[PDB]
Amino acid sequence: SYGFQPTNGVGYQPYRVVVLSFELLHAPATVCGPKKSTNLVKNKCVNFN
Amino acid sequence: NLTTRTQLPPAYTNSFTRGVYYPDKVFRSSVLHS
Ligand SMILES: *[C@@H]1O[C@H](CO)[C@@H](O)[C@H](O)[C@H]1NC(C)=O
Repeated sequence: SYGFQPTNGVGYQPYRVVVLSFELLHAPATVCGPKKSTNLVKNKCVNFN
Repeated sequence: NLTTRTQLPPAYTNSFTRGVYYPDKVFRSSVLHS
């Protein structure tokens, strides 16, 4: 058990940790960043994302 | 309960060229990949 007391020092205080794990270069992605979506063009040298 | 359905020693079979899966989800055409 953990004795998390308000009088304890920083070393013995509660600390909440969230570890986010994601894998790139994989199957079709589902969770994506908040970016827009420009229309699609063809037969024209263009940058793509 | 349902123990001892029957009594027989297991047999063995040649798997041949079986059990090969796709290593990754990347399309590859007309290539040899190690
Ligand atoms: C045989 O009977 C029960 C019936 O519910 C079964 O689920 C269970 O696997 C067996 N019980 C034993 C082996 O004690």
